[PDB]
Parts: sequence; C-alpha cells; structure tokens
Amino acid sequence: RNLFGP
Amino acid sequence: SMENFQKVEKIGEGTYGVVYKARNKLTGEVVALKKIRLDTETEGVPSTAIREISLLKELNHPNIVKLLDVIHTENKLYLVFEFLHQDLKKFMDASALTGIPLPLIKSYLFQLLQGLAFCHSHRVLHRDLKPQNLLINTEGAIKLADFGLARAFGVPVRTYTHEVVTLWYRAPEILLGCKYYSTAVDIWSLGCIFAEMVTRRALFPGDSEIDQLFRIFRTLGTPDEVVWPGVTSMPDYKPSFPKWARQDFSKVVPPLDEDGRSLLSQMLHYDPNKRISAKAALAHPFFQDVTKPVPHL
Amino acid sequence: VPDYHEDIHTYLREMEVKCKPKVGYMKKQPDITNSMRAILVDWLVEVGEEYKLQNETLHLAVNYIDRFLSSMSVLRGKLQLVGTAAMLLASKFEEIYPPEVAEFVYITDDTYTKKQVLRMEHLVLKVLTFDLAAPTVNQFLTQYFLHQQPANCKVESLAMFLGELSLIDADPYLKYLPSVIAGAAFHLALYTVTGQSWPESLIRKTGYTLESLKPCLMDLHQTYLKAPQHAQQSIREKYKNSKYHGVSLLNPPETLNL
Repeated sequence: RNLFGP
Repeated sequence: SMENFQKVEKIGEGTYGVVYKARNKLTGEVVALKKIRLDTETEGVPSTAIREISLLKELNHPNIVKLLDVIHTENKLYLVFEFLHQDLKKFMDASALTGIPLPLIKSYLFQLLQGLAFCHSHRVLHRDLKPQNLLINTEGAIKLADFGLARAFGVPVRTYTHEVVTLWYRAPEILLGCKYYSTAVDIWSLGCIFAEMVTRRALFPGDSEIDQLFRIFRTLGTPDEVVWPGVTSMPDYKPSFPKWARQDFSKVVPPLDEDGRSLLSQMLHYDPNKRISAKAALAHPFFQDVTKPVPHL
Repeated sequence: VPDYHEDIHTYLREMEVKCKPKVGYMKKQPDITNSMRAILVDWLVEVGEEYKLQNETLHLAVNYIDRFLSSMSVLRGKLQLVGTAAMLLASKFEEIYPPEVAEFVYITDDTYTKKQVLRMEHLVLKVLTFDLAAPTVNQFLTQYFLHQQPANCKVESLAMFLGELSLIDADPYLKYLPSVIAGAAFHLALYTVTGQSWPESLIRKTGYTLESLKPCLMDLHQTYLKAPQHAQQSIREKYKNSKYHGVSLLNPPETLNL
C-alpha cells in the first residue's frame, strides 16, 4: 500500500 | 577518513571482508581495519555488521576489543578496531613444548570472565567464543573479539537463531534444540576454552551434532531428569541415547587442581539455570592468587 | 536469569534517556504531522502482520523513525521511505529471518525503488550513528511480566496491546519514556483483567508508583476507551487474533479508581 503519495 | 590511515599488512579475514593492520599517520596509533564490502542492488548493510557495530559501541571494557571508529562511505564500510598482536589459538600453537603456565591460564580466564560478565550485564550474547576470537596483546591482556554473531537479548529471552556457536564450543541446550537459550551458552564455551588452554586440545572435537552430544555425554554423563530436569522432553533428545556414566573430573583435565576442577565443573553444568554465571565465577577461589602475567611469548 | 536481570534493567533505564527522541519535533516539521505519523505507524503494524515480524521489531522501527525525524526534515512523499528503511534495519537487527529487501520495496506498492530503500538505510544508519540497540516499551513490559502472581496471558497480551497503541499517537506519548509507558500499560492491563494493581515488587524494582505513573496512565486510559473510534485500526484488528488471546475484544474499565 502506498501512503502519502498519489 | 581513510586518508589518515597507512596500511601495514594483512592480518586475517572475516565473512564479508579482510582485516588489515594499519597506522594512524597523525596520532601514531596502530589499529585493525575490518573492511566490509557493500555494493548495491544487494541486500544493503549485512545484518551481522548492523549487530556488530551497534552492540560494540555499547561495550566499552578493557577486555572487550574496542571499536574506535566507523568510516561509512557511499561505497564501503570500514570498521576501525584497536590492534591486538595475536589470538589465543595461534598462541597455543606456539606453546607446545612449554604448555601455558597455570598463572597465565588463570589470568586469561579471569579477564575473559570479566569481559563476558560485562556483555551479559549489557544484555549481549556473544555466541561464538572460541580461541581464534580471543585476542591478546603484548602486555598480557586478553579480549573478546568478533561480535558478528552476537545479539542483544531480552529478559526473559525469546527463541533466537538455532544455528549458533562453532560446534566444538556449542552448549547442550542448543544441541538438544531447546526453545530458549541464554547467557549460559557463552559460559559453556568459556569452560570448553578453559579446559583447552590446559590440555592444549579441544575438549569436545565433534564432527556433527550427534557426535558432539555423544562426546559430551561420555565425558560428563548422559543427563537424566535427575541431573537436568526437562532433558527428556527436549526437542532433540532421543530415549535411544546411550547412557554413559559420568567420569571423575580429575580425569577430564588431569593437570587441574581442586579449585580448577571445581570451577570447570560449574561452567560445564548441564542445567543452564544452574551453570555458573560469569559474574559469580569472578569470586571463585580458583582466582584467589590471580595476576595478569605478560605472555612468556 | 536473575543474575543479570537487575544489571540489565538499570542499563536500559540509562539508555532510554539517551535514545529518547525530541518531544517537540513535529512542530519543527514543516510538511508532516502527528496524523501522518499515525498513518505510517499503523501501516508498519500491518507490514509486521503480513510478514509475521516480532512486536519488538515494530517498536524499534518506531524508535528509529522518531529519532530520525527529530533531526531531519522530510517531505510527506518521503515519510514512507524513512519508515520502510527503519523497518528493514529493525528487522535486520532483531529478526531471525528478516524479510528480503525486495519484499520491503514491494509492500510500498513500488512507490520507491530498491536503490532508494538501500540509500535511505545508509542515511538512517548515519543519522542514528549506528545506535540501533534501543530500549522499547516491549523490553520493559517483558521484565514487568515476571512480577505477576501467577502469570496471566490475558494480562500480558493486553499490556502489549496497550503499549502498541501508544506508538500511534506522538501526542502525547512522545513525552513519556518506554519504562513509564510500560508501567502504565502493565497496570492498566492487570486492573482490567484481574482488578489487581501495579505491584509493590515493581515499586521496589523501578522506583515508580501509581502516583508517578498517573499522568501517562490517564492518557493511556483515554486512549484505550477511545480506541474503537480512532482512525487507525490495525492494532485492534491485530489483537483480535488468537495469538493475542483476542484482548482487543475486552472491555476497558470506565474508571481506574485513583
């Protein structure tokens, strides 16, 4: 899972 | 950086590198530089080196080899250690005719035990004590070295790595696959080394796990619920194990005196919970007359 | 092994003060907040579950992150890279089988490259000056557990649970040392499960009393009560498992009677 990025 | 160091010669060789003796052009200090090749696309800084450095920065003690500096470049990693002339092994090889004078043995063990009690007191298990990992200098000091197999332990311990300690110096509880092991495994190793400095030969030179166990049993007795409660329930205990009778300790290391024998039997006790701690071993009467003799060479 | 238990506890009490992050670093962080920090740590809990890592590994990583962020400003888009590297260092330090680098790149859904993770590992090592053997809440609880009579699994697991929750919320928990968050958690767990309290033997050992633990305890009790409504839920989900005797399904006490 990508967090604070787009 | 490395600009201040002038290499003098190769000393040894570790698992991810080679050691050099080198001198500090500015201070004049002599040191051992242990290079570590990193590259990239790899797995990064090897976990051994992670442990070696972090734990060694917390162990400042006259009988632990001092980490002086870490030079940590884009490309390489240099560990700078204080320099020590020799290791205990390449020294017994040089002490054949003249074995090792008892006094020197006593001084060494006593220094070793001090170093080890410090480690245990700072929650570190060494887990690879054996004569090539014990360094000696010209002034009669001996010191624990090579903390690349070490680990920070917890209270109480969890289950840690099983594949640990060079076979000949490996403790029964590890051989028998116990869920938990702790500081006692280092004491087992020292006790093996104690006996080694005396007889000048490995105490339990096994070639496999079961051979190692069987050698231990033929020397100390096959352990039972009496001598070691729980043994028969341990993962790699087999009811088929031969039952050998325990020998008199005077026969295990004939040159040893009553006090020596006493201390050794406490280091090689089966039940880890009862094996002597390094701290308690410092006060043993075996050391009553102890001193720090310089190696007779 | 009570031969070294007191030496060890004394040493860790020394080191927790040296390894402690700066309490007010979030304020000096221009582009990140406690909430984002909260998202990251909640993600690290998930990672730790995906890969069955030790709880100790989670605690250490958080320690590393908080110390790294005490001196290095980071863009929001790089917070997860700092986190990833810290978890890799923690795994290498603490795990018998750490997950391979490729696995850490993959869990960020290829937000970052392997080379980035590896370069961020070096910088993290540099900023922490290789001082990785930090004390955790975990390390203190585990000692405090030896003081139950008799041992109670539920107490043990609820204490860990509570301790984990304190990782998520830098405000206020950054104010408290690991040994103190452990004390509050242990007491809270024990009270909740058995109605017993912080034992006298632990007073003797730690020098802490329920009085000195009150402030952290008060926060921790509020955190425990508000836990079902917190935006981050991975720790409650985790501790619903059988491994942890489902202690997140236990009801928190409405009052502590202090």
